[PDB]
Amino acid sequence: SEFFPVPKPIKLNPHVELEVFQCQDTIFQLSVIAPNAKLESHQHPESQIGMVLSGELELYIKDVIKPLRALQDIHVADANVSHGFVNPLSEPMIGFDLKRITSSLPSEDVVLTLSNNQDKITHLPCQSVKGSWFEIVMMKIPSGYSIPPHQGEQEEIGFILNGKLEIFIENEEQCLEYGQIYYAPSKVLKKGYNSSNQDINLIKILILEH
Ligand SMILES: O=C(O)C(=O)Cc1ccc(O)cc1
Ligand SMILES: [Fe+2]
Repeated sequence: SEFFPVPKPIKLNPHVELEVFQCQDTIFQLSVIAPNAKLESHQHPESQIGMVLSGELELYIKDVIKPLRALQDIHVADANVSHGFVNPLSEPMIGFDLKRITSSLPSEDVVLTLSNNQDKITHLPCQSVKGSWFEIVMMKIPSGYSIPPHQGEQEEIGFILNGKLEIFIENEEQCLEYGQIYYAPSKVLKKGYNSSNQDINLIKILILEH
C-alpha cells in the first residue's frame, strides 16, 4: 500500500542486491553489498543519502575516501556528484539509501554523524542529524511504549531493526519488522505501539522539502 509499500527485489550487478520501495517522489532501498565488493563510481540526478546498518563501507567521493560506520555515519551525495564504494570487509554490508530529486541548497558535508538528542514528539532520547534536505533520527522505543498520535508537516519514512512494532497511518494499521517500512505523507495521522517485551530500535527519515 502507499503507507506500507511492498518492495521490488533487484540485483544491480553481481555485488549489489536491493529491496526498492517507492515513497511518492522518494525511493527508499535496503541494500546488501557482497563481501569485498568494489562499486564503480556513478552519478545520477537524484540526490542520495544512506547509512550502513551492519558491516562497514568506504565512500569514494570528491577525490577522498571516507569510512562509514554501522548505525553512525550517513553518506551524502548531492545531485550528479560522482560517488562509489568499497566494502572493506569479508562480511556483507547491509545498508539503506534514499534517493530524491531535491530542490534544496547544497550539502556542506559528504559524511554526517548521528549525535545524542531528544525526539520532539515523544521526548525520548535519540541520536540524530540534520542535513540539507533531510533529518535522520534513530531511537529506542521502550517495551510497552505508545508513540502518541501526531500529524507531521514533513514526509516521514521509517523502519525498525529488531522486534515487532504496531504502526497506524491515517486509516491503516500493520505490524512492522525489519525488512518492511512505513511511509507517512505530509499531514497524515500516525501513531505506534511497542507491544513486545523488548526495546525496539527505530530509524526514521524526515524529508525536509516538498
Ligand atoms: O544505488 C545507488 O545509487 C548507489 O549509490 C549504490 C551504488 C553505487 C555505485 C554502483 O556502481 C552501484 C551501486
Ligand atoms: Fe548512487
